[PDB]
Amino acid sequence: AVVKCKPTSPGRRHVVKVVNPELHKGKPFAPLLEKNSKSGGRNNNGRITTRHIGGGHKQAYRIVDFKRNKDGIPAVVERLEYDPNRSANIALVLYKDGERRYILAPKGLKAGDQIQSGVDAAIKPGNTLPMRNIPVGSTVHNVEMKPGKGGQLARSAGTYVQIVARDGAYVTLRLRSGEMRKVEADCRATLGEVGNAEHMLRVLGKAGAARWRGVRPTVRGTAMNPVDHPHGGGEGRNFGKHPVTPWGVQTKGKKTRSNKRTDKFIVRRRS
Amino acid sequence: MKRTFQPSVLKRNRSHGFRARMATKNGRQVLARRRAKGRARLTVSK
RNA sequence: AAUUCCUUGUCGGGUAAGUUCCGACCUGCACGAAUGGCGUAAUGAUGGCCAGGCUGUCUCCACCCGAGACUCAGUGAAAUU
RNA sequence: GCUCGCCGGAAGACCAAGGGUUCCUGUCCAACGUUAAUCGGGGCAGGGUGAGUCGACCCCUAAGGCGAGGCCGAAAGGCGUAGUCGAUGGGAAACAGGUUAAUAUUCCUGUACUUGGUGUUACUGCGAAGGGGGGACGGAGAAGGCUAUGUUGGCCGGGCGACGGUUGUCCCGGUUUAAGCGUGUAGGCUGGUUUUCCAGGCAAAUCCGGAAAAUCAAGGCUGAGGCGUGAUGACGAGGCACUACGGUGCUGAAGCAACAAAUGCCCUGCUUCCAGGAAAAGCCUCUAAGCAUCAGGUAACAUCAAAUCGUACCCCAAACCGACACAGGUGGUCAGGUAGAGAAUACCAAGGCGCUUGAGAGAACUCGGGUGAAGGAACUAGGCAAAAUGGUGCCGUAACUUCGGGAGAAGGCACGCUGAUAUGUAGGUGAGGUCCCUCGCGGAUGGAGCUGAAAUCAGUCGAAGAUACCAGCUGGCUGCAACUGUUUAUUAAAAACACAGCACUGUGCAAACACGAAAGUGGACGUAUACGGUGUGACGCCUGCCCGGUGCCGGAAGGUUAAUU
RNA sequence: AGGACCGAACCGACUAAUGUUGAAAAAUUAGCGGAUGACUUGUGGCUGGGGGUGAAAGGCCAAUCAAACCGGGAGAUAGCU
Repeated sequence: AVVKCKPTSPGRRHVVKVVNPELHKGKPFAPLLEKNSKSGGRNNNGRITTRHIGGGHKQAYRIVDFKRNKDGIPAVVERLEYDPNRSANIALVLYKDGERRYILAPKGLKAGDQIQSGVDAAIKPGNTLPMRNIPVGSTVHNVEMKPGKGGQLARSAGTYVQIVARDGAYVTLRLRSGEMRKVEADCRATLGEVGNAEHMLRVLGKAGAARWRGVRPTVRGTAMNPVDHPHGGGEGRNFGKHPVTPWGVQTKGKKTRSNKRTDKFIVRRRS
Repeated sequence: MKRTFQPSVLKRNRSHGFRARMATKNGRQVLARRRAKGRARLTVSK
């Protein structure tokens, strides 16, 4: 549910929160936790390779099961948990043999729900099957690009993909970006959609909220000097040149895809 | 007013110590130059 | 007008007297809509203007309490030439 | 030595970092000390640092460093696996008293504790470079129970007053005692026990996880403080023989209660929030390969061992960083009294200091302050500076507004002391007694004693009662930026930069992009509700016309066109 | 509850005076801003010169920055003093 904070002070006037009472109000499952040290956008050379990264709250990594290869063993959802490493929520599931695992939380999955994976699994939300056995035209998420590699597509808060066609050993999918992509008809997918659709309705409301996320301020570039940025300076606000990144690329419509290795699984790139 | 030199023995040895100089080819050349000049104190070790 | 050269534009308000300030007029030298336009409560060691209180800021300075300046003993520099 | 003055959330006390003999004693005064110097952090000589428990070393790991093979690179070399290093973090154990000119939780006295080796005895499933548990963790807030500590009374010792009074509701001082061991309380958390079974924990497992039955409600874990013991001791104000008037033996009374109370402890708790909060070992368990009249394991007793290095002194400063015995800078710990909301402020305690030139004089002028007739911004670029306002309670408070604000708007009234209500009230604390009980650090009743606001009424002193220090000037119009923030260390703090929000655009994951001759790394252990770039800059109402030029995105006929042949 | 309010420590540096061969190669005195946070601080670590870092001033990178410091080419060159 989206809740608007009352304007008791500047910085709270425009804050909009996303409150989900179903989330577990306790510590996470310790056995599935790992250390996650921040980098500040610096690589092994010590140089800043990605700007605007630094600070933020300390976080611990949750080992999420993106493969879902535990076939034939039913599992029951124990609770939903908050994951600081991703926009979507996660669910702790207990299998019949006594093993526990973390999975992405679908739209309408709650505590006590039953899920299963495999070729013979039922067509229900939260169930993972090879896309060969999934009926065409259904909505799935956490799709595998290669068989047995782990889900890679449609993992965000409220994303999903639709199976459009299945001609031979491939299935055509419509990704959230609108691209029409085809992948092998042996990659696993999970029925339903990732459930956090309200995630996009939040409003940070102040500069400090962005800093909590580890995002550092962005300096435009027209406010710098010529030695620093192509947009340079000038007496006042001039900007008499075509928009360009640092390092000198147009970045106002110029395409940068130059892979060409596949260039065969794309049909309707987008727009 | 805080001045440039803030002593720290551990940092002094790690930056200019004898073992730090020996750790790199360029550092070993520093010792060779100082030995040729006849310096009494080769490094800041003590 | 943080933009108006002519210019202290013209009219009104405030003052005994207002090149600043506020409100209108439009002949916009040379405003104008995300290098955004026009408004806007709150906020500001931010720019401009007007009141009450307050006063040595001033008319116009007077006296007083301390540290130097002045004299004695000891120590004893500097720029420049 | 007697006075005076200053600091007292330090200008006192104890450390780290850093320094390295500056520490104590004797001796010297050339140089050093901004003067003299008998003195000194100065010269010279001698002396001084005592640890199984404090710290380091050591075991363990974070960021990160190095890195056998390996991958990559003209050479040099780069990255990185297994590993190995790396505290600012985790990991066994000592307290009080006494003592030196200079060291002490290190020496002495008293009383304790921890981890290992070996041996004896009794009883025995032991075994890891593997599994599980544990270690193990955020912000804010709220109380309740306590202690450090303070105040008063009682008790003990002493005192009877340089000037009126002072045998009393009078004055001064003391009234201290640890770790350890036993007890397991305020309070926090969790339902226990037994049996059977299983696709999980790389194999195994009696352990962890899961499932199904039976049987009981009391089981366990954690836990400040208090009490007992430690202690027939130690300490103890003051006396008494020695007393080079520098000081040592012996002796040494009281040593209780109430109240108040922390920012410390219970609390790594509890409640709540979103931004969702290290690792590894020690430790506790589980078995595998193995070993079984062995070896090993648990317990008792005895015995042995616990090495090595640091330990002086300064440490908000004359000893460290600033060329100086320099109005500078420097992290942690301790936190008394009166007033006070307070670690502000004023005066004091313990303790420490008067800052290494003085002596006179009482001109101009400069610096730092006090007061001022009448006028009150006439000063000036400008109310610069100065003056002024200043506390608590109650009454009262406009336009405008995003309904929160504006607002402490503005403005007004009351404040001391004494008595009474009430020989000290409301409230807080709580003894004895009585009763109950699973007879305990228990529960109920009970109210002694102690502590103690605020208000009303009456009286009373001064020019003035928030009297000192301390402690908002207020209101009206308007430009700019929404706001809190950031910035030219050392002439610019702003209207500049950030900002939440908005838009365009790129990016299908071996992502775009960035650092790299490369390997590779960041992006991201993320996956289009994501990430990069660009412009705009809360919010409200809105964002019109132009694609000729430049750029970008598509197009497919024709023209032109490189190497090559 | 709060990049909430008043206000010490703590972190800053808006105004004035003094100082300017200073006590100090940027400080002192009286006022002033923030003061639960985009806060502040100790220890250690990483980024290296056409490079780093930069809430962006051409700021900062050992009192030095429109290209640090040290050594070398080097007795660079100087139609100029």
